[PDB]
Amino acid sequence: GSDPQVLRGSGHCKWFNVRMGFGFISMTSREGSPLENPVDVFVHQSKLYMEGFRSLKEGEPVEFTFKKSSKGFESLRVTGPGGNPCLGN
DNA sequence: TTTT
Repeated sequence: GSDPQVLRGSGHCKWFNVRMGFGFISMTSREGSPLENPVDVFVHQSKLYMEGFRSLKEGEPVEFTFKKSSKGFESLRVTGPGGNPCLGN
């Protein structure tokens, strides 16, 4: 019934490195409110909603769930706008 | 699997 640290956010891919299997999202809104200061959120390839090889393209818009982690923040599931598949490279 |  509860998972209180899990929040919803939106933004765009800051960078993504397919050799390393991760990148960052620049989060520009959370919990339905735009942010005065964008926040980087780590994104691992395993979290990307899409078929085939998983990546994010620099600048593509994303919606996601995330949670604070030991090293920063962590994306938990990442989609395009409206829950459609991410585009990637 | 935490910086670009």
